[PDB]
Amino acid sequence: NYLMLNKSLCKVEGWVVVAKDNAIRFGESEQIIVTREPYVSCDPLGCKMYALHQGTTIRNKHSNGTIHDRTAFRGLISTPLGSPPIVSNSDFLCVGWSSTSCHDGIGRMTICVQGNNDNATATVYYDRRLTTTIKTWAGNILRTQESECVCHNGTCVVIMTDGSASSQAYTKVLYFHKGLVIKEEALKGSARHIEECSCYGHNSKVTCVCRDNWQGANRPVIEIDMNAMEHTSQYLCTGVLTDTSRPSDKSIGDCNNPITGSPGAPGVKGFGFLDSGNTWLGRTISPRSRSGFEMLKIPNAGTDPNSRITERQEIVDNNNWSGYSGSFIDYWDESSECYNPCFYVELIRGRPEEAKYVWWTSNSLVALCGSPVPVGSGSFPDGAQIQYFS
Amino acid sequence: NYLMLNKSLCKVEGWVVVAKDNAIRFGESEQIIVTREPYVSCDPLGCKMYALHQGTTIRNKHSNGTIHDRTAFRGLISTPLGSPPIVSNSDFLCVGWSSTSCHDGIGRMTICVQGNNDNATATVYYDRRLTTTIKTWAGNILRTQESECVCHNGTCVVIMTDGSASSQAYTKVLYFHKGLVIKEEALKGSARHIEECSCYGHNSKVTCVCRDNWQGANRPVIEIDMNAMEHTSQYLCTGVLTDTSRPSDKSIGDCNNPITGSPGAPGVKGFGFLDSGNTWLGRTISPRSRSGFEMLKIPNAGTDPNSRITERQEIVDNNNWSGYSGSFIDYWDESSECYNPCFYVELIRGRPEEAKYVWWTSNSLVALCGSPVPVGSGSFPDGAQIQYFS
Amino acid sequence: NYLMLNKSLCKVEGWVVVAKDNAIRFGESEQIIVTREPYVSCDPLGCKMYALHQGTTIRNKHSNGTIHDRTAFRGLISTPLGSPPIVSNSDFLCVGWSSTSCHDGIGRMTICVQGNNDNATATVYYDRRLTTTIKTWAGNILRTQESECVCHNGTCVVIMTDGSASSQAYTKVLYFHKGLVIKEEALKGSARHIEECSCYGHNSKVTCVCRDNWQGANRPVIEIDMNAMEHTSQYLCTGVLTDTSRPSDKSIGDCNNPITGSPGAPGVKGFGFLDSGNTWLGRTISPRSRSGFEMLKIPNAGTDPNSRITERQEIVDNNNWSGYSGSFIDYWDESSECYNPCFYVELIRGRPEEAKYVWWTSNSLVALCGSPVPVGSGSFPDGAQIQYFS
Amino acid sequence: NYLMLNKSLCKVEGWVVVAKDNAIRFGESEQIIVTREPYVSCDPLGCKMYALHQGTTIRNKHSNGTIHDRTAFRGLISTPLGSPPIVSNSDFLCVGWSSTSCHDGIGRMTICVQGNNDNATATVYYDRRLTTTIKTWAGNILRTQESECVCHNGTCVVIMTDGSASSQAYTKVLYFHKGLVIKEEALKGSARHIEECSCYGHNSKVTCVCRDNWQGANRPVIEIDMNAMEHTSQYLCTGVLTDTSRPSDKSIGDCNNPITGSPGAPGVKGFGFLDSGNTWLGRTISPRSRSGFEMLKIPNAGTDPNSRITERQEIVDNNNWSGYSGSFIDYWDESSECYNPCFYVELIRGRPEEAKYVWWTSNSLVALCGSPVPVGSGSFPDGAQIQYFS
Ligand SMILES: *[C@@H]1O[C@H](CO)[C@@H](O[C@@H]2O[C@H](CO)[C@@H](O[C@@H]3O[C@H](CO)[C@@H](O)[C@H](O)[C@@H]3O)[C@H](O)[C@H]2NC(C)=O)[C@H](O)[C@H]1NC(C)=O
Ligand SMILES: *[C@@H]1O[C@H](CO)[C@@H](O[C@@H]2O[C@H](CO)[C@@H](O[C@@H]3O[C@H](CO)[C@@H](O)[C@H](O)[C@@H]3O)[C@H](O)[C@H]2NC(C)=O)[C@H](O)[C@H]1NC(C)=O
Ligand SMILES: *[C@@H]1O[C@H](CO)[C@@H](O[C@@H]2O[C@H](CO)[C@@H](O[C@@H]3O[C@H](CO)[C@@H](O)[C@H](O)[C@@H]3O)[C@H](O)[C@H]2NC(C)=O)[C@H](O)[C@H]1NC(C)=O
Ligand SMILES: *[C@@H]1O[C@H](CO)[C@@H](O[C@@H]2O[C@H](CO)[C@@H](O[C@@H]3O[C@H](CO)[C@@H](O)[C@H](O)[C@@H]3O)[C@H](O)[C@H]2NC(C)=O)[C@H](O)[C@H]1NC(C)=O
Ligand SMILES: *[C@@H]1O[C@H](CO)[C@@H](O[C@@H]2O[C@H](CO)[C@@H](O)[C@H](O)[C@H]2NC(C)=O)[C@H](O)[C@H]1NC(C)=O
Ligand SMILES: *[C@@H]1O[C@H](CO)[C@@H](O[C@@H]2O[C@H](CO)[C@@H](O)[C@H](O)[C@H]2NC(C)=O)[C@H](O)[C@H]1NC(C)=O
Ligand SMILES: *[C@@H]1O[C@H](CO)[C@@H](O[C@@H]2O[C@H](CO)[C@@H](O)[C@H](O)[C@H]2NC(C)=O)[C@H](O)[C@H]1NC(C)=O
Ligand SMILES: *[C@@H]1O[C@H](CO)[C@@H](O[C@@H]2O[C@H](CO)[C@@H](O)[C@H](O)[C@H]2NC(C)=O)[C@H](O)[C@H]1NC(C)=O
Ligand SMILES: *[C@@H]1O[C@H](CO)[C@@H](O)[C@H](O)[C@H]1NC(C)=O
Ligand SMILES: *[C@@H]1O[C@H](CO)[C@@H](O)[C@H](O)[C@H]1NC(C)=O
Ligand SMILES: *[C@@H]1O[C@H](CO)[C@@H](O)[C@H](O)[C@H]1NC(C)=O
Ligand SMILES: *[C@@H]1O[C@H](CO)[C@@H](O)[C@H](O)[C@H]1NC(C)=O
Ligand SMILES: [Ca+2]
Ligand SMILES: [Ca+2]
Ligand SMILES: [Ca+2]
Ligand SMILES: [Ca+2]
Repeated sequence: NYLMLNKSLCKVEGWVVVAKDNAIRFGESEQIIVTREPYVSCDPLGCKMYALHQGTTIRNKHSNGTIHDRTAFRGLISTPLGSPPIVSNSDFLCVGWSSTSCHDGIGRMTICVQGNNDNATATVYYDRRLTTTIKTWAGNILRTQESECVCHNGTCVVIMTDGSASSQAYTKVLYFHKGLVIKEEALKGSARHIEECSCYGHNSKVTCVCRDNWQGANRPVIEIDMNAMEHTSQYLCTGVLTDTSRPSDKSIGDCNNPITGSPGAPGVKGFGFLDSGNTWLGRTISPRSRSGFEMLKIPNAGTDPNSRITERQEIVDNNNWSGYSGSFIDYWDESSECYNPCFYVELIRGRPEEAKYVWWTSNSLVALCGSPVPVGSGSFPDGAQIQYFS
Repeated sequence: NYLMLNKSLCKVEGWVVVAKDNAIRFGESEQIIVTREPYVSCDPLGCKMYALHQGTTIRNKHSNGTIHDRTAFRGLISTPLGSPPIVSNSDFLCVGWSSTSCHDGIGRMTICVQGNNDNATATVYYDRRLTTTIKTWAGNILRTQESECVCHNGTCVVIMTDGSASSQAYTKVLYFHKGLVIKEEALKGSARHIEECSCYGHNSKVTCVCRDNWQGANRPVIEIDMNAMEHTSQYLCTGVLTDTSRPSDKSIGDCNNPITGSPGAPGVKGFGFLDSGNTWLGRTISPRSRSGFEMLKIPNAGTDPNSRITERQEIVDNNNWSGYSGSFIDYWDESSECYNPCFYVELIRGRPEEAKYVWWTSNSLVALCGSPVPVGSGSFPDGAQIQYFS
Repeated sequence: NYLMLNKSLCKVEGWVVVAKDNAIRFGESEQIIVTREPYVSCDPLGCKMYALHQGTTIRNKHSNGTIHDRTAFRGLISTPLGSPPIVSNSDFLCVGWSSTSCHDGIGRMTICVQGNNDNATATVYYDRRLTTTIKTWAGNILRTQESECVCHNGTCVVIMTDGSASSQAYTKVLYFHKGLVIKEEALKGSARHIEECSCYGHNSKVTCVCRDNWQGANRPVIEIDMNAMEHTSQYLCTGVLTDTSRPSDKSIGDCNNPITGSPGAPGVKGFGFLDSGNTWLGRTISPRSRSGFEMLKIPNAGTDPNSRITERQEIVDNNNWSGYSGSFIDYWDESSECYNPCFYVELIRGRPEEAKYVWWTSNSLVALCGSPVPVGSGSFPDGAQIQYFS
Repeated sequence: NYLMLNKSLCKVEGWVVVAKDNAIRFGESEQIIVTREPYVSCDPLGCKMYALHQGTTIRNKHSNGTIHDRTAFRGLISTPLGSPPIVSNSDFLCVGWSSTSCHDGIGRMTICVQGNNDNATATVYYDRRLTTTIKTWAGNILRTQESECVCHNGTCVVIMTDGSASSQAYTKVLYFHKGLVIKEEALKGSARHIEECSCYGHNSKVTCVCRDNWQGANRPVIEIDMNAMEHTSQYLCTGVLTDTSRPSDKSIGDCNNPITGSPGAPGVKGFGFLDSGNTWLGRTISPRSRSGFEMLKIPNAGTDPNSRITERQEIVDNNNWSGYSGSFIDYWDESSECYNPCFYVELIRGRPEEAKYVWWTSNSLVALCGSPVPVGSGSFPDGAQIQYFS
């Protein structure tokens, strides 16, 4: 029962919300675990939310200082999709401050990167048993996707990066079988820098839309052949820029070089589904800040430098905070002939953006799946009144 | 193992309480989720309470404002029947502000209606996977039963309404198979307006007792043939009025036209079991307010304009608040030769009725099943001391 | 896989603690459910604690007034044995203020008595489905064991009582199959009054040690043949008195008449294991108050008027509160050739006895099983500091 | 499916963290159970943390006085590995103040020692059913490992001790089958005193590294043949001392006699893996206090008096508290050809060491597994700010 990527993406005309944990709202009183860098991953038995906890809850004095990204008190938890995370409903999967996870159809592989910045090590699990470790190869924050990896025929592909965040680093494409590395490739192609890939599978291939944190306001793309276990990379061709921060959209994009001009923040994790006319990219509404979120239908964004937005759907309005976003698919819906594209938006509350109200930072989550038919509208922000926490 | 509606209703002489969550009482200190519009639905593995949460608990500053019916922070939860809802024991099923759910004997279908009032969309799930979406067709609050739907031979029937609440609207009878629409019927019959149907199955048919929110203090009834997948509608014939608000009972009712005179509130969700002499209707004791609850045995209420109350059983006394009520049956009790009629009463505490004490509104729940033999008596109100919350 | 009572009691030389929930201690801060009248019942999959909740937790303003025995906000919960009861780990089984439960080897039967004092009704469940109801027959607090019933060859025997607590009442011995009454017997024998029987099975028979609340400080005994479904009753023969309150022990007891002289309280639920020389009775250390608890080995207590205490084991010292006590056995330990006698002690804290400290009453629990070999010693009281709650 | 110890230890070059419950941090607000003497034990279905609870949570007035080691309110809980212990996720296994537990591949055996110091009794369970009891044989605190026992071919070996803590006591090696004692051996060999053995299995043998609390700063070792069910004992040969407190390391150790000079505390539970060149011992960084923790690779520490540290890995820095430590292995990882050595460190917060801040004592936990390949670095202390609790 190894998953075989034998389906194409469903056509998508709009997006509906399938889950929203309202974690910060509940967290005003209930013991909600402080998290960030969340994602969603499915398997034959259902779907779960994944997130890096901070070893504390929100209404807890230890929530002070949770703006920090790497501590010894972080780890990966999974909780039932739609539920906010508390101790009672959360599985503590591994220890670390960077992660990915995916199910090959038989067992789940999970990865936590832990340790000091200059001497970190990835811990790899298969079926909840430690199977391998991978030491840092560049000596500067070994790190991975912060969203689910993708499997085919027993092999799961994972993108990892080690080295400087602001200049040339060392990215590797890793192929796993039962939590053991069976092949590695140093990054190839024209992508200058790779961070936090959001991946999805389709017809024996995996496509990753990533984050250039060095030079690019256009997102790098990695293309993987899962039968040959080979990859290449480039940038999205469209002049419509989907990283944050970003300059204004160009009439003509660049398939092979990063587009510079990024006023402030070097990047944010994002995603995209590349399928000719059925192509959709996500992006924060603000080109400066992690606020708002919109889905853009941009036909041939992955092949056409002159491609343009043809449809748009607001998910979170610009008066509300967003954050990371990534792709996921239920690959085990045997009742559908295609893979329905889904995604999540991390809704970051607290610091740095709300530093005058609270001393913590944490997120809630909203998850969306595609519809082949025109749907309605609505905005789905975090929903908490931050002043309640002050 | 598709459910076949091959049984008649059990004879009922009285009602006993099978579950009572005492949610508001517990909610004085424990983290009870704020809910409204609850119901009960069973399947081969047991029965669960369903309810629309408000994305907060009661002892939480976000409980302020929960009188509101439609927000982006609402969704459907199921919790074990008899237990009050907390995060730890609640399944967050979908996002939205109107719902129904039912099990066909193999998989459960659930529906959440979400989005803005003028552009809402129903999200339909089967076995917890998103299967279809249904966009608003009238552009005014697409909405459904707020109690369980009913299945037969793999097909589940759902009543939905879109349009004005106070005048003519557009009601459709929807037939689902594995969460896919296989047939739709625009409302037929003499029912002028349809809201919040409470349905039950019997001998390959489904009977729905609904809420006219436009003109009628007498409840509309929908009759469905589940083999032919056709319906018609009318009103209850009895002059005994079971909506709220309502004028006094008439000596002669009207099978085909609504009975007007409703002093205040246009309606409340209610239910009834129509079975000749074995006919029972529920109603609030007050004809003005959602307070008290009584079961009335009214022989041939569905066929006889001159039908009268012959027996009565107080469930909640008139000094205590009630609310919505609806039907449910355990269709998988293979040890009984008949379907035993059951129902729930929503026990609404807080606003608007207790606005001087608290800023929230939420409910607890009591559930009753029939007995073929004379039973005892007792009143089962919410039980909380509202001033404890002030 | 119906349970067959085909084993004799194990020999018992001493008692060891197998579970202690420390519910009141935990309840100083955690949301522990207010309970009383607890017991323990096993089945093929494990053992659980059962108790009548009060529809509130201890650190909750609704805990005020929980000295009351019968409200509409009570019900039966089961929780894993050894754990204190909270919402997250508790199964809410039925609604009512008196109960019993037992597993026949295939399904569990449970009973809750609910309603007003003058018009109460027992709700009977089998495999969590409502199967029958039993209306009051005497019109004064229909009531049952408050500990587990016992099954043999698909038939479960239950002792119930209806009528005056202080004079002649109407006790019936009920035989159930799959939650349906298949035989009833009005009380027979010389037992004058029967309350709260503690029963256990052995070699196709069930023995119940009960509570005379009218005249007797000696405990009535009911003897049942489970194949013939017939019973008789008498009193324990020993002059050692095991009810509370009680006068001093007599040198000669009375097998057929109650022994009077009870200074204050008319009775307390208790238990005993009758097995010739292997005979053990439990009793509060105080003959006036529900404080302390001791196990007494009294050879032939059930047949010999001159029988005497030969061994003693303190379970709870006299400086600590006890309460109800009852029997249970793991009838599904296929690895043992005999049935090992077990029991529980209800450890009542709060009112009336601690009325100057707190406004509530609730219990914790300690459970003991026998050992055929001499064991050690230790006292196992509730353990809470009541002043912490003031 | 009885476990057969048919594998050797994996080679270990370094250690990675597989779990960290952050219990004290969470316990600032969430209802974390007060514990001490924790360990980890696995079985075919996963791994769980085990610990002796104190019958209270941290933010509970009953946490005052939890420095005490033996009360009637202690017991064993198991919780999912990686999670901090709360009531909702914890299994209350038995009552007592000393314990061990292990799975034979078919059922789990667990042991709790309970009762008064001069008359204690071990309660033995198999598959959660009480199977045997073992009365004290020396009359002074009957006690056992405080970490998992080890099974082979249906037989599980347990080390127990009864008598004086500061002079000659009576240690027995117990062999269990399905929770029944099938063989016992009085301690043999040159080990003068035995406390709190940390055991692991390999090639039909079990090796225990223990605690001499009488004379030795070098740790006693017990060697068991699981087929013959015979043992012997000695000391570690290395002059590198791994108990606490301890004098400085000697150039030459003693395989057969304890090394004295211990300035203060008579001992702490510790562990070691003895495998020639692949030999690793754990130890607190401080030779006086339970602070810090390091793993030392000491080739032939078990056979060579002149053996020396060749590699070192800091787990918890010396500015942070540690405590007990013990071994565990996942014996059911059929995908690995060897048994991977794992261990846990008890991270004790509160009294006596932090008596000026808080009135309680409790621990959090960190668990490590070996890697055959060089790994990174990082310190994993408890992480709580003790002043938050004051
Ligand atoms: C959350 O944590 C931060 C950081 O610990 C807390 O802010 C800090 O508050 C302390 C006072 O308790 C400040 O200490 C002072 O620092 C100055 C130098 O800046 C020194 O001269 C004083 O003698 C004193 O030690 C500290 O500056 C301040 N840190 C920052 C970055 O502002 C904060 O109070 C915590 N929040 C809560 C709710 O506890
Ligand atoms: C629950 O939410 C309601 C609504 O926010 C709270 O009531 C509101 O309280 C604020 C004061 O904090 C009032 O604001 C004032 O409004 C007047 C105009 O009406 C303006 O002139 C003042 O300068 C001030 O802004 C507001 O009127 C009031 N709203 C209503 C409808 O009464 C309520 O306090 C909240 N409850 C709790 C317990 O927090
Ligand atoms: C727990 O509940 C009891 C009962 O409600 C509370 O005791 C009661 O306290 C009220 C005051 O709030 C007393 O009311 C007074 O009654 C006298 C007549 O006795 C009347 O003349 C006064 O005008 C006033 O209404 C009431 O007597 C008293 N009941 C008893 C039996 O003492 C108690 O305060 C509650 N505990 C907590 C912690 O809230
Ligand atoms: C945690 O428990 C300890 C022990 O009960 C508490 O410390 C104790 O505090 C009481 C006062 O409430 C002290 O009682 C006094 O004892 C002296 C003799 O030493 C006597 O002359 C006085 O009349 C009074 O009874 C007691 O000494 C003290 N015990 C110790 C060992 O210091 C402590 O307060 C508790 N912590 C909390 C937060 O409640
Ligand atoms: C899916 O994976 C299996 C296992 O690797 C592949 O089967 C192997 O194919 C290689 C050639 O590439 C053979 O040398 C092996 O003998 C095969 N192993 C087994 C167990 O049959 C299979 O080809 C893969 N599928 C695809 C489409 O590449
Ligand atoms: C229950 O549902 C099944 C599936 O639709 C029905 O069987 C079908 O009947 C139609 C005619 O109405 C045939 O054309 C199909 O070939 C049948 N399908 C199968 C798979 O047999 C069945 O008739 C329904 N039962 C009732 C009483 O209507
Ligand atoms: C256990 O219960 C079964 C079911 O009642 C008993 O079997 C029945 O015995 C009666 C006579 O007493 C027969 O008339 C029935 O035909 C039997 N039923 C079946 C299904 O075989 C059985 O005898 C009981 N065991 C004991 C020891 O009394
Ligand atoms: C594993 O345990 C079994 C059960 O004790 C051993 O099999 C027994 O061996 C003894 C001799 O030592 C025989 O007398 C018994 O007849 C055997 N019992 C069974 C059920 O076969 C087995 O030898 C043990 N394995 C090892 C390696 O010692
Ligand atoms: C409903 O929302 C969609 C966005 O999903 C939008 O394109 C459409 O125009 C809206 N329909 C109406 C009638 O406003
Ligand atoms: C018991 O209650 C029922 C209602 O279910 C009522 O009809 C009946 O008269 C009552 N019986 C008595 C004796 O009061
Ligand atoms: C141990 O306790 C038992 C009670 O179970 C008692 O009978 C026995 O005398 C005690 N033994 C000692 C040595 O005190
Ligand atoms: C990484 O940590 C290990 C300890 O596990 C240490 O031996 C090694 O020298 C470190 N590597 C670097 C590059 O600091
Ligand atoms: Ca960038
Ligand atoms: Ca109406
Ligand atoms: Ca009596
Ligand atoms: Ca020592």
